[PDB]
Amino acid sequence: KIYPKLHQMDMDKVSRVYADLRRESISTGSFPITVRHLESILRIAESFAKMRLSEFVSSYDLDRAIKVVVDSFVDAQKVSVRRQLRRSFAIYTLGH
Amino acid sequence: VLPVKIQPPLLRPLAYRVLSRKYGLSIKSDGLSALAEFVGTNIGANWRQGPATIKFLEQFAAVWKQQERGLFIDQSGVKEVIQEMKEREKPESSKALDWRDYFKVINASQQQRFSYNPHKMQFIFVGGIAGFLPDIEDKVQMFLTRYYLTNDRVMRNENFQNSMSITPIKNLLGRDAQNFLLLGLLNKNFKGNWSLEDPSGSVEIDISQTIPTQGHYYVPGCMVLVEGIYYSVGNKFHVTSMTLPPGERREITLETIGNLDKDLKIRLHLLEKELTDHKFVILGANLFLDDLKIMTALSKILQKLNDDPPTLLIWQGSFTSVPVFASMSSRNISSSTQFKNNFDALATLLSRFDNLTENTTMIFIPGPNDLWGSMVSLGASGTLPQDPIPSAFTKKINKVCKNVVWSSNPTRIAYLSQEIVIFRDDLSGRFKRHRLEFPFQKVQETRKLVKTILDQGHLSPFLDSLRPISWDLDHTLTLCPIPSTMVLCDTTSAQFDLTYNGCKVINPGSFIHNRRARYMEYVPSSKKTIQEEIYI
Amino acid sequence: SVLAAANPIYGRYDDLKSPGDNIDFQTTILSRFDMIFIVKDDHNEERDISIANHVINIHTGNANAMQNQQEENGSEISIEKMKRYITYCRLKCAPRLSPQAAEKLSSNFVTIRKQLLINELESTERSSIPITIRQLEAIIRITESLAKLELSPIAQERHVDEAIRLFQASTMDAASQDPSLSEIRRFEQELKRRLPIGWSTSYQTLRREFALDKALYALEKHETIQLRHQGQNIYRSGV
Amino acid sequence: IQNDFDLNTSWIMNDSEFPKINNSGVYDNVVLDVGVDNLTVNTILTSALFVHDAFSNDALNVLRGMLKEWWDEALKENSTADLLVNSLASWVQNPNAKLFDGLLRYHVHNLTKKALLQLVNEFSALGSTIVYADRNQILIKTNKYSPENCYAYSQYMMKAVRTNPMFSYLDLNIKRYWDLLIWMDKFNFSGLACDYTAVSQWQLKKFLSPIYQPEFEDWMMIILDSMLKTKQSYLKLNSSVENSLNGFSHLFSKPLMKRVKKLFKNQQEFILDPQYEADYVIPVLPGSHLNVKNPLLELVKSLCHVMLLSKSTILEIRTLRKELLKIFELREFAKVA
Repeated sequence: KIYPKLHQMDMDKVSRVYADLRRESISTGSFPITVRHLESILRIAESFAKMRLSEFVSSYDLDRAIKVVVDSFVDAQKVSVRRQLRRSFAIYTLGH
Repeated sequence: VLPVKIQPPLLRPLAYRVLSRKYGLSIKSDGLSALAEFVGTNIGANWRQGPATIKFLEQFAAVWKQQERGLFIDQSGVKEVIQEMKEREKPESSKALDWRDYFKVINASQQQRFSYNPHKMQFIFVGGIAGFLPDIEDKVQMFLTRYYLTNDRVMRNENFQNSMSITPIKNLLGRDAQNFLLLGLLNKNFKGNWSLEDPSGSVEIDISQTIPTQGHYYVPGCMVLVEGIYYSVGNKFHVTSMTLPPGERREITLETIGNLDKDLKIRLHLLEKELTDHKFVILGANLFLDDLKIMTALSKILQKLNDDPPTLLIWQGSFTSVPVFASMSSRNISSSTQFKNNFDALATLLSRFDNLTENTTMIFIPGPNDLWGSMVSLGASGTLPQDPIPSAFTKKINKVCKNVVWSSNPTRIAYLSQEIVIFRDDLSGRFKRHRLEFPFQKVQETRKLVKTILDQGHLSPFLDSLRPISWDLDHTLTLCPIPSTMVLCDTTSAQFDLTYNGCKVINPGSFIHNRRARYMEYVPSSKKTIQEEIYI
Repeated sequence: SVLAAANPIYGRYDDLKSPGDNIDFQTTILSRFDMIFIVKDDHNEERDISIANHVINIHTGNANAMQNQQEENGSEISIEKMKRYITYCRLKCAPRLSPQAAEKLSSNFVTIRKQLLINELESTERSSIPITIRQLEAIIRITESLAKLELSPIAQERHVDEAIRLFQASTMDAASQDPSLSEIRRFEQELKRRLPIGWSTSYQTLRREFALDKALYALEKHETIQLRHQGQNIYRSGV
Repeated sequence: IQNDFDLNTSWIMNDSEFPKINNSGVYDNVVLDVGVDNLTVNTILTSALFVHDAFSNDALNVLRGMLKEWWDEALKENSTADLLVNSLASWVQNPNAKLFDGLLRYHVHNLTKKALLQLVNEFSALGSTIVYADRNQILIKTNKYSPENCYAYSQYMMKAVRTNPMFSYLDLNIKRYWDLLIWMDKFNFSGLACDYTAVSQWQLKKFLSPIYQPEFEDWMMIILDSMLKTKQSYLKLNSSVENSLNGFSHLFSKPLMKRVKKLFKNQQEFILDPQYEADYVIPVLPGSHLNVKNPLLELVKSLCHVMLLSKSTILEIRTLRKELLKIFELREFAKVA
């Protein structure tokens, strides 16, 4: 009975996150970052909006999805580059 | 002839009755008002203007061929054309035809874009601060258009005269030892061996044991007609005889292009006979104003011309002794302002002659050491379609005279039905330097130069790495119509006057050969030239 | 017509491995296909931003407006209209090549096979992507389809040029993928020591010094040299 | 052959752009404003220590020998010798010279480029990163935190540079000492200069509306003072991933946010009303290429950028920028922001 919509959002933040994810995937990484991982952010944001029974995806529900995706990407990297990757991606998870 | 003012409302019925019903022309309110003004001025009581309107509409339909006659430009144009046809018949005007309305000079930046549709068509193509910057596709097609023009010339001349066909270079691949006749652009491969470039591809050529036509200059970038046997063992074309494409007469090109109206042709033909006594004076090359001796000699030349001023006084390039460039100095070296001082000094020696500088168009042609072109090239042969001398340096010279034109280096003259092309360039030196040797007097060399230029059909048949050319302004160098008169100015070639394939080629040479200020005189009516050497 | 989508072994293309190792299809099956596209993930930031901004617009309802506006503008065709047009073209026009078109097709097939032969000779191993007479018929069919969509009864040289471009962009691109070594190392060392870091040398001179000289292209990849004057000048870019 | 166009000759003629190494950030360490001199002369002198694009080696050797002679002469008392060394440095690139050669000038330019690159590498090996190098001056980030421990280290660095034969004739003098430096470009920098003088040369200020130019100038001084206070506190406590500056924004974050809110309300009141358009006007400068719709937003963008210059405090300044942009109801990653 819930189908949240992505009307209010900052597509620039998601685009920047996806570009950074791909750039760090090609160099010093092995997790494949395709467009599927761009759509995963939107799908996870919609699931988070479903949890609050909301009919519109809020900014918090998008920042949380971005944090989930970047965390899953970072934690699967080798321990040598994990600190650098976390430092690089910290600017998107500001607030938590 | 009685003046009267007639309002558009009363003229509107009859006006439409003829313009719209008889022929189908829509008249706007402003155009109707302008036509009413014209009728009221050139006739009174506005009753017997029916023939005037009929002539207007028939001329409009014969030439303009559109609707909405009331544009303030169509009406004015048709009225003017009626004026000249009435004048040649010998109202608004009953005077004699003036050549000034039929004399014009075309700059390299104001010609018509003519790109040839590869199958059979010569199309017409015709925006801001950087609106003059050519596009990349212009550079891509710069040589393709030239090849297509040369290929059309060959398909018109060679087969009807000599009947081997032209096989595109891409067709030589599977063939093992057959004989082919290729039309390609001679050039040097990046691997360092000669080759021919064609729109379909390229092939390396074995130039050993080749018999070339001795009456031509062969240089990289010129399009040649090689003949030989292809070999697939090493993918080489063993050329046997290679020659430049045959030239074409101008009249032949005119019927193919089909560009003139009949009345304009008749008027131009009439003033050709009427204007028998017109003299064109072509000055020498390298008018080094910085030199005091040349300055004094120019004074005597101008004094001699002052007695009988000619129609056009053409000034050749390199007006200053040293190339102009940004000079770091605190003196009056100031290569910019020193050019201004030289032109001001020219104004003093030129304004002194009242009889001269009057009823005499003064065309100036830039050279290798002129402003805005010598800044980067430092006096070398840089970009070919040179922009005219900047107007910032011509204040006094233009103020002194009343008809002075600053034109491009490859400029065009439209004095009559004939076209005159002026070109200042050291073609002989480059041709001799870059002519390739075959492992297998002076008049002969001049004939070789003229034949090479005309057979190539291009002002500079050179590679882009030897004479950079503005990509869009390449038609200004193509001799597609082969103009009747060409001023092939030069400084490294002996003065000559030769005719070839219906084209008259004249080279005034250097201004000072040994001790004389040589200059040339041209009479368009008699098509006869004469040099006037004056001792220093 | 068979439109088949596949996946090279190891998922990614893995261009480090040989082109024949990525593709597990036999030569026989690969020869049937007229165009064999090998797409790759560029990982280009400027393109990634564009793709992301397009996909987000797809998700946030903007597609249902933008596509409709484009279709009503006349720059697109609805499915129900393109289907009818395709049926009409297939049942109305069957173009046949003009002789000038046939000459171009033959002279291009010869070039393509020569390129494949030299690549095979250099690699000393049969190319995984084959070029055969069936591919000449493939170019013929592409030309005829290009003419067919315009309902032109005869296929001019425009269609031949575009069909050749399509084949070069798909099958020649698939076949041109590349992974002696001592010669390459010697050439790199000698040109690094001889040719200075900031100057340039012409390529005929390097030929005199001496082959295919793929080392220069490899160095161009590493951005240590740069061919600038239409390939006639080799300039050490600064590495 | 010199009178006709040649692609290689044309390229070597119209190519004089000098590479610049510029690193932007906040450098709490002491950085020295080293000003190089006699690079071209030293370069031709030490250049001793197939290619169609290169000048003749023998002519260059002749030039080197002659320059060596004049050099040694001027070293001993020789007036004309030094006059001529400086003049040669200046003539090589003079077309009016009666022996000027484009190939020679290009060769000298490449030698100078490579000598400067080698000097940068030498300074890096000595233990000091480079933040600027433009053939006339070089700025080195000495790792010595304490401004007192600067003179001996600097003199050791200059002597070590002079030890190398390649830079023996290269004379270097330190012009200024920066205790603190906020470096963006040559024309956009600020900091403490010698540790007591302070300079605010920000060309970004010229592109703000005249009402907000004093605001930017004042807030730059505030930011610099806060950075200085934080560095002093860190040094007192103790005596890049993380440097002395880690909470300098906390000193002025709240006053800045309140001031921005007040300025936004004032703008909303007076943005459209006349008699105030003389203040809310974007200046026209030769480099102007940006259309500005919210001059206050441009001011806060400039302040947030100069604060984001520091690598260590990226996160705490991004949070401040997000809070500032919340006032304009702008997203943190918006294109306009």
